[PDB]
Amino acid sequence: LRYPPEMPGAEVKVYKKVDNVDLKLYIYKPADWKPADRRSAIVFFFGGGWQSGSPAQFRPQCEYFAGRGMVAMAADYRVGSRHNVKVADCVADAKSAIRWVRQHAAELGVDPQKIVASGGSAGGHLAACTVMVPDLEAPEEDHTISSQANAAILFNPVLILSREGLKEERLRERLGTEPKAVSPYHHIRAGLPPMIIFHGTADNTVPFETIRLFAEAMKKAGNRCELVPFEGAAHGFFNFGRGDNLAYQKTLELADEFLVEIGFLAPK
Repeated sequence: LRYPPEMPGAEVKVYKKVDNVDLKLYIYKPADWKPADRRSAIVFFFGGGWQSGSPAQFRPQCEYFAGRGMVAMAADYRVGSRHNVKVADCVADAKSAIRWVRQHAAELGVDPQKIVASGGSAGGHLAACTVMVPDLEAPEEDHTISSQANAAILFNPVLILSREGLKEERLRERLGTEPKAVSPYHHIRAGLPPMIIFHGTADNTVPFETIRLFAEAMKKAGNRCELVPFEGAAHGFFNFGRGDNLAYQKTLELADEFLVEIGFLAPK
């Protein structure tokens, strides 16, 4: 991956101006697109530990889902190696992206109620923050337009950020807030949007146990929260180019059937 990314064929829209930085959405429209459609949308957040990464990471997935009838985009967001930000600022950026898409749903040809948030690792964390973590919103935006996504597709996300529980200072200094405030696990509750999670059993960056604990506690609250374990796979397994795209093709396959499952996508 490179940054700045190369995104051929994508339409470029600035969704947020902050610190004189113009944060961009790379939008991939389907074939039979008109401003009057009400298609589902998916917004991808790249990974890279809230410090690096590139919107090009999920460009392959955008092209796939746009070919399947969605308005697919990859969001840029501020990161530590480029901008003076902490994790809490990254969350505000991800929320701005969802709010912007909903605010512009009419011109995007999008159903404001079928907006999916998605991401890998740190960007999987952000996507989950847009469905279940409160506040951390850009203070000058219209809070009467909801920043909450309607579904989430998570690729080995980080879901537990605070040790407030059973079983360090470097982390608290890159968070920009109390650890619980940026931790999806400590905001599990009933009535949350549906979601599907792809995680590796041998993940040594984000332990699989932290995700299975999240998913179980999410089911006892009545939410749709499906784990798809990938046996022996490690952090990053899903990415286009890993092995020979067996995980990439299967994650796309199980994500497609999940969007059909909740009604955001039409059968083939």
